Amino acid sequence: SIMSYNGGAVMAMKGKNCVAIAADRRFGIQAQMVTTDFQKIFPMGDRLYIGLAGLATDVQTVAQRLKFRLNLYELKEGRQIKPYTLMSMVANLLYEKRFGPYYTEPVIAGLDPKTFKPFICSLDLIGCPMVTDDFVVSGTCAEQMYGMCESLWEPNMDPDHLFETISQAMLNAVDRDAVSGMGVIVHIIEKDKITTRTLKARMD
Amino acid sequence: SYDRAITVFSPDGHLFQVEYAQEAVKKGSTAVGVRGRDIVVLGVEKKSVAKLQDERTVRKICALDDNVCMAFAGLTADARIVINRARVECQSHRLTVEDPVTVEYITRYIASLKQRYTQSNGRRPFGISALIVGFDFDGTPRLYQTDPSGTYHAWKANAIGRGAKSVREFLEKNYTDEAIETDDLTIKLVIKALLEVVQSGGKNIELAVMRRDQSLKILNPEEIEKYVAEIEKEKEENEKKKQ
Amino acid sequence: AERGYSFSLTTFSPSGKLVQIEYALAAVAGGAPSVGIKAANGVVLATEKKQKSILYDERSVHKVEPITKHIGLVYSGMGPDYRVLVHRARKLAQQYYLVYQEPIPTAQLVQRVASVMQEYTQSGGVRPFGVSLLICGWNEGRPYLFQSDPSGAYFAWKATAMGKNYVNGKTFLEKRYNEDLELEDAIHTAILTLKESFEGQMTEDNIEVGICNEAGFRRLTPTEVKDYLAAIA
Amino acid sequence: SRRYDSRTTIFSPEGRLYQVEYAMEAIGHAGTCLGILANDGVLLAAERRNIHKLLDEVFFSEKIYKLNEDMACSVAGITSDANVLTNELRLIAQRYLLQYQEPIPCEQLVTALCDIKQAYTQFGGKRPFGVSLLYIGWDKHYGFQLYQSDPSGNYGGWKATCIGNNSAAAVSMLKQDYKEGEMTLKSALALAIKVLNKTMDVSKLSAEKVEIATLTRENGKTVIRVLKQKEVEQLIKKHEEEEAKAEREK
Amino acid sequence: YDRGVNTFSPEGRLFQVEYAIEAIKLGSTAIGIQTSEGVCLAVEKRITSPLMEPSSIEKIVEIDAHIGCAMSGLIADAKTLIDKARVETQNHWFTYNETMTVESVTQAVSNLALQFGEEDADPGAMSRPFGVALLFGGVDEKGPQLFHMDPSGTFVQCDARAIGSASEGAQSSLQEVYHKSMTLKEAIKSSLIILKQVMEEKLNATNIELATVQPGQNFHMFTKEELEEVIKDI
Amino acid sequence: TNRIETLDPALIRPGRIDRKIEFPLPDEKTKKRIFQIHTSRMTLADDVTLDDLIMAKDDLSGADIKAICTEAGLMALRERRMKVTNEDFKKSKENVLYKKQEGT
Amino acid sequence: NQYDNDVTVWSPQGRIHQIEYAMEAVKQGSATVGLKSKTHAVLVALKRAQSELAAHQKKILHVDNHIGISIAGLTADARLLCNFMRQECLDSRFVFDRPLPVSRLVSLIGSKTQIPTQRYGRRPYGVGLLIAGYDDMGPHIFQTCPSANYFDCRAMSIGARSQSARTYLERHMSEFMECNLNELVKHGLRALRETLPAEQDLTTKNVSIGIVGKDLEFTIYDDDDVSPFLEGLEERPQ
Amino acid sequence: LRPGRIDRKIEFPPPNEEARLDILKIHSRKMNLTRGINLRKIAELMPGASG
Amino acid sequence: SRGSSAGFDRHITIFSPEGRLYQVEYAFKAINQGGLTSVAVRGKDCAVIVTQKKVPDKLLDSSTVTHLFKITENIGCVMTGMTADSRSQVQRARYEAANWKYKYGYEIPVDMLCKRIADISQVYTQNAEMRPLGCCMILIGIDEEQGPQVYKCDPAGYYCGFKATAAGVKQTESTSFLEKKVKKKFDWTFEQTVETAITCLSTVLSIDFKPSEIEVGVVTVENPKFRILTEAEIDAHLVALAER
Amino acid sequence: TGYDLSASTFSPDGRVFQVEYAMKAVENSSTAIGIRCKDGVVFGVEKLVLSKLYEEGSNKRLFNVDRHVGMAVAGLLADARSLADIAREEASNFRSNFGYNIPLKHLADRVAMYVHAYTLYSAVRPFGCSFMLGSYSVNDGAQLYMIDPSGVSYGYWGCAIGKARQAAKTEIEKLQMKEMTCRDIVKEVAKIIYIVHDEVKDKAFELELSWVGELTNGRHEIVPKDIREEAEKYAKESLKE
Repeated sequence: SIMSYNGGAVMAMKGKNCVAIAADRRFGIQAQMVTTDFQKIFPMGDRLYIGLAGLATDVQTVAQRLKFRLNLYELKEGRQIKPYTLMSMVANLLYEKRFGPYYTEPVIAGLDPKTFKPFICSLDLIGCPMVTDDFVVSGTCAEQMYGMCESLWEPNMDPDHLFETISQAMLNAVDRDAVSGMGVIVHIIEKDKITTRTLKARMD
Repeated sequence: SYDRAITVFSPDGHLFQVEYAQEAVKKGSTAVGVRGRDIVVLGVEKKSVAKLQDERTVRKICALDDNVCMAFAGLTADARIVINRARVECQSHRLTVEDPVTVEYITRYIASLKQRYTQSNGRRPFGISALIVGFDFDGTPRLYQTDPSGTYHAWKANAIGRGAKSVREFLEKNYTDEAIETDDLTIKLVIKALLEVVQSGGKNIELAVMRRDQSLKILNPEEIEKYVAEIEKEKEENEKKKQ
Repeated sequence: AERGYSFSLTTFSPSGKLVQIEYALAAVAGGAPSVGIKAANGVVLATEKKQKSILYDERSVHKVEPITKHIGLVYSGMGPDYRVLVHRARKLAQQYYLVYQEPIPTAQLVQRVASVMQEYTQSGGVRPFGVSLLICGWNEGRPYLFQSDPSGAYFAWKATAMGKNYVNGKTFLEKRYNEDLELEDAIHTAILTLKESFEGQMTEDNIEVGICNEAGFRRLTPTEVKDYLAAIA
Repeated sequence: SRRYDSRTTIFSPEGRLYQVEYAMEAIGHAGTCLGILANDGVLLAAERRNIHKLLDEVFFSEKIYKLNEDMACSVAGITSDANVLTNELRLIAQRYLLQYQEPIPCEQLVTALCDIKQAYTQFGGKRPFGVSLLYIGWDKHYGFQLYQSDPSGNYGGWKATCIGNNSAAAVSMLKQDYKEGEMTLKSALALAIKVLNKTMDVSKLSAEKVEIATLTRENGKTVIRVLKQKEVEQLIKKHEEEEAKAEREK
Repeated sequence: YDRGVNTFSPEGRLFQVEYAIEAIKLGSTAIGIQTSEGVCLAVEKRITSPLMEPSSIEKIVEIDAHIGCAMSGLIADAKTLIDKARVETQNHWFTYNETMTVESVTQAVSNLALQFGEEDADPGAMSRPFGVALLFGGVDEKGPQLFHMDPSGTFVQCDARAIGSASEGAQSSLQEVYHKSMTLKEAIKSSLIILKQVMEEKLNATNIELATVQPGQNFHMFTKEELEEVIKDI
Repeated sequence: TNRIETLDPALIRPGRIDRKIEFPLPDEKTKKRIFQIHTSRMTLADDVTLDDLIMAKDDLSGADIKAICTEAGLMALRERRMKVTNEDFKKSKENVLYKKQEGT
Repeated sequence: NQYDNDVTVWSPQGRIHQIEYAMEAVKQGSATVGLKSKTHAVLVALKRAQSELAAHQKKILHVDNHIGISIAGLTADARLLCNFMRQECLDSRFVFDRPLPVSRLVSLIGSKTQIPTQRYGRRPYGVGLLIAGYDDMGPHIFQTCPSANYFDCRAMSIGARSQSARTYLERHMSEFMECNLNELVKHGLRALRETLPAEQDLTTKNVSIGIVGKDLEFTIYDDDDVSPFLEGLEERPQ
Repeated sequence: LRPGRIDRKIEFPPPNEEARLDILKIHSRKMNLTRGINLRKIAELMPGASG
Repeated sequence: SRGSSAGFDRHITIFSPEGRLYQVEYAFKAINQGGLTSVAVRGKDCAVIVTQKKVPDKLLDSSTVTHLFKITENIGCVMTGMTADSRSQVQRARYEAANWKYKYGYEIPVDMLCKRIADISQVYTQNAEMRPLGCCMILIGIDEEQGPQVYKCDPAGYYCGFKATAAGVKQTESTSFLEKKVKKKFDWTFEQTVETAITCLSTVLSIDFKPSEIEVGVVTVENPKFRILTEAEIDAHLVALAER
Repeated sequence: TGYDLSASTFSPDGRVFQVEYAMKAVENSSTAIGIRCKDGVVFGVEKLVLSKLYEEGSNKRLFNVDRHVGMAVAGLLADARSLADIAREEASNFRSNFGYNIPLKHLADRVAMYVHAYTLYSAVRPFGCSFMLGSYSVNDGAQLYMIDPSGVSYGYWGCAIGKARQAAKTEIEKLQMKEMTCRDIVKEVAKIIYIVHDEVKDKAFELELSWVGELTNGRHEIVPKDIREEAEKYAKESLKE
């Protein structure tokens, strides 16, 4: 499309009391790589990360115009946001631009502040919600990562096994795509802590 | 909405709203302005400080542009609405004409913003008066004064607001060319004029100078106390002409 | 036809008062008594129904409305102004439910309904609303009881009264309200504190009760109220 | 029509604005609300105007609003109007964040509100907003600040001020005891319990009759916590043990 | 006791407009004399201090290079009219390409004179009549002409008018000293004699503005030097 | 009068009343001559600074000045002394300020 | 006295004061006569000067090539209603390629001056018209008022001391149908000469004549085009 | 209430429990009571409205 | 208190110091200005309206003076008050009814079509810009699941469901006659109801009618169309009530 | 007091005073009568000549609102011509959208409903103008309606409006009219006018008449000159006798 113009990958993955969301880092104008570090993962409160891949402009508008709705909701109401609502809230924001859409596809990783239930989901560029329990992917290498995760996953993993899986699942799916790669970062969220490791990928 | 006529003609042939806004000026604070040859000094009397306020947020001498500063006396609320639109104007003019604003022009626009408000529906007059002060593109000094009516004249010296009828009576006799011949004599002329209408000495007169092609400096309180010592020293060496 | 006035009719007086809201609070105090009692697993909203013959059909109108699956209202004061606020609330709830796919929390709904009533003390050519809403709701595990005033303010209560003789009823409740009640008195004790201001004989079609537990708000059928009116339940 | 027009945006023969002047007197009835600046943070104290046995508390504070991550403010006057001004503030401060992608500076947030309070007094013929606010905040140009806006549309920085019921009596007590510099957040809470105790006519304060919220800087982020009842109850005992030892001169 | 902005007096004419006329009697004095040689406009500045610059006062303004103007009354309200005049004369030059007749400009300015209207208009219309009377003097294809325009929208051609706080007094002394056969040097000297009686302070080179508009020239305001020369003769 | 703006103009028409003297609140140096005039019949303790009590408050009428002088002198009569101390004026000034603040 | 501050209030008596008043604005205006024949309609107006050094304000305003008017009232309002008629007759040339027939023009003035006598805080137009036009029904005169009525006349007069003219015109209304062009204007002048004080007379510097006929597009005469009509005029003895 | 006009403002607050006991003792003496009487208990029974 | 004036408060619709709206307590006095009375009685199969018809002259046509209006085919209603306001509000009912059918596709219940006439009136209360209409609508019509029904909505808004109501000059006197015939209780057949309505109007005014002095609107469950009975049918019930 | 300054103010009585006053401005105008027969409607206006300077038969009070609908007015004449254009405009939008001459029962209810919208607000002034719409069709017969300032319309067999409203309603009550051909009515109308007019309160008058019925084929005209004279001769004879 024109969501290929910049490239990008994101990927969420449920554990059993943890959730891990991983992304590539590479802001490139067609084939030419400009910068090697360009964040596609944003904090949305604690234990809630939205991952936006696709057109690098809307990646930045939609994380700014989504922070503006979120903050104006954690103040007006004292509660802190639920992961199921941050899905419905970012659905409505895309569908607001129905004709002449944004060109991002959100991925939401996160835990329920009041328990620690894990929760992931992706969306279409027009704002359709898709809750899964395996893993959700979006990007230009989507089909690369679907195949790679369908046979590299397990129904329950601990925080050390998850980070093993998604790591070796991102590295191999993003290396088979031209316009992605050059540095993977992985958040992995427990109830306790938020560990964030960068993987050593092929800089070509 | 709210299309009413606030300002209508009296039967006596006045406009009572623009004459009442004249009183909201008189309940203001004194501000003076003398223009030298390389320096223009406007001082506002009363910082209004109560040993608890900051001196950084009570200021009554703002700066529209780089060569243009403005002091006011009236409703602090209204003044901030004018000053804003003035600062916008001062940049809108740099875009469409390369030169910076002259001091006449940013005035004619502050005045013409105040005149339209006394002849439009819904609005009360702006209750401020202003000294616009600055230097042109030729180093010339200028001093303009507006009022709610939306008229403006230049002056050589002038005072607005509270106690301004008295201060104009002191500047008629004291503004000559035996004074304002140096930068030190022009600052001392302003302070000597506010000392006639301040009842707490010199530690109550905020005073800002502008100098040729440099930008607006506000004199910190130490320099003003030094100048107030030279005044009071000079009224004890007038005892050499009484003996 | 017309344009509409543009100038507010609520104005400050030399006192520092907004006389119009002061008066609209006196209309509130003419209205039919209403009590509210937060329990510890439900909220009870009971109200003295209006009638003055046997010709009225006491099931064609309701002073206890449902705003959402988890919200309720009763009011005290002018009956036309109540159908306007019940109808702007039900729409607020539906915009909220249309954007977050989640029933509107009860703290939220009262804070918005209040800002509509605040808009009519500072808008052109209107008078304030002539009612006090008592909003119950049960979200997030808890019960809630609020009350918005024609001013626009709102206060969370643990139990209160409004309308006629709401100073006698707030005293009566002050003693009889000891937390950790069961849901079923708040009904009993509520009905009692309507009786401290009601002259005549209460019946199943003469008061209206609504509860509000985890299962959701619901108006009590006439049969149901007749039983609590054993004055022993 | 013209008969029923109040004409709220028009001058007096004397040179005043009557509606803005009355709105002041409406603020002299709201709860007392004072704020004190320190070097190590800043704190708002306000007395609960409404208290009762049945009345409940659901929210962290009934008078302190958080306008941002870095700023809170307290209101005084017509509570209904206060739910409006605090919602425009929050929306202003996010609209700042949406452009410059920073937290909004403390001073600007106020003036941006005072353009709205000031508009209402000059055209449109609505009654003005009858509210004054204190804004405690933190920014990276001046550190901690405190500010106070009026229904006129005037604001000012302060180092320690008061607004609402018995304001002039508080300020007389602050002029004497407050030091320029030399204020720790421990010392300010001593001054804040002492000043509040003198403008309120109750025999003694209680952890359930006031609300003290501080704003501190810890670790390069801002923290704004509201003291629980235990933390305030300590302060109230240490003030009675300074009145028991303020008779040792006779 | 309040009424509209558009009320008729039971007498028979508009309250406001009858009032705005009184606002003229507060203003400075202007005298315009129409000759065959040109038009002269003389208006006293009326400075109020010695601290004012007797130069930033403008009571004669160019409308174009052949149409002068002199304001008396509330000089603040003229700012809106003058600028409509200019943009009128320019638009007429941008379409028809040729100067504008003096009469047509004054007509186009007078169409705003009655235009206030508390409601049923834009959130931008005037609320009150203009407080100012004008003396458009120009030279076009009819030779010189001088028009007088008051806040009633009624404009009319005059051979010599005076307005302001000496309309009564000066108008009577024009009737005795005016006649068809003048030159421009006789008029400028005639007016400054009338203008010297009706002022309150002595007539300097800093207390009037003179302008002229002549067939063989432009609108040309006399400077502080040239004024010394015609006050010497008096 | 103190409300002059509420008088039927025809009453105060020039030629009916000819001169309208106005009484503005005193200055600061004037406000000091007033506070210096009521204290003249008293004996003040030595720690009394007249200039600290004047500026302490603001917007005083010569009625408020005499009201602070009168109160403090009275505090000295509860103690059976004749030296108004700097503290008699603090209690007083604090009881005329609540007086001005309360009952408004 | 409270029913005089709007057009919007009726009076207990069943009138409207603001509309009555407006019509006093017309009786302040300068006399003017209009009569017709069966081939010509004539507007004779007595201009006025407000000084000795001053010209006289134009009473006859040219509208189209078969319609004149003579105002009497606020002039600022007379040029607001004249621009609207000029605009109505350029709308007809441009759509139908014909002259707008007068009866249907006076019906538009009627629809536009009616409006602001029924909306809040707007006023009636303080000007009365005499409309001399000639189309496919011969000559017409039409008197318009600020009330918004109008009339088809055979010879009308408005303005100040107009009553003196109306009687002169009502005694001679029979003779008008048989006049040649120059004989008609004589009547109009002799009627307009009864509206003056008894001390002064019609000169060439304060009379304005407007003639429209079957073959003659509406013209106007001033100064020395008026002399061929004052010369020959009867003397009016007291 | 112009400061300096009225010259003293005394407040008469409604009796507290202790004052109210004393006020109950001032009128009590006006009628034949009896040996065993506990006015202290009576004043605590009252809420304290007026003298 | 006790009726005081807040200056403006009897000239616009803002609260008095008491806690009332004098402007709406006046608009009720308009209903009685009309001079007509209308009764409405609910049965167990049918609802009846009966209206006094007053033709003042021999000139007025008698078939264009009516107060009974067809709002739908299953909703009649009777208008009492200022005849101008009345017709203005009937026009508005018909509009809502047909707007309802257009948006939801099942013709409107009698319940809701009052609730909307009520809410339009309520706006005229809350703004100062206009007066409230000076009339009072009584709708009748068969509901598909609650039998027949009768609703009456006032100039202020407040509208309610009834078993028997009146409105107009003898609005107090009627409801005292009716409530006696309601606490006794009958079968309320079609002939029962028409009987109770005419005898109530006939005794409270004392007329004892001619078929040309009342118009009778009726709506039965067997046939849910809203008929207005002709003079032939009306007379059958009047001479049956002269026998009994 | 302050119950007459606004149409938006009920009085304590129970009645809007601004509408009352409007109706009294009608009562101070000349008289117009309508009388419907069985095959047409005839209109009659008592137009006073206030000078000999107004042209004869001009500035009528008989409008054509549509090609088969007379409108005869009384009351303040300026507001009348305003209604006559609102009505023409309605009876054009009705032929546009529904494609057939508008039925007079409806054209009335629509022009009344427009007058009524002007008694509600304070921003406007209620019309000072009562007027009758006549009409003939072959599918509806003659119909005659009368509107007033209130905004009330009522079917009529005859009626009158204006300063002799009382005296003229008598003459029509003493007249059979459900049985007379159009041709016979016109004589009656003229005779009624002449009776109800006072030449001791007014100078003289011109008698204006309008068919609309079977004679003209459902159009609306003004009666031809010859039949108008015949109706004036038969009217002087009933005043002689």
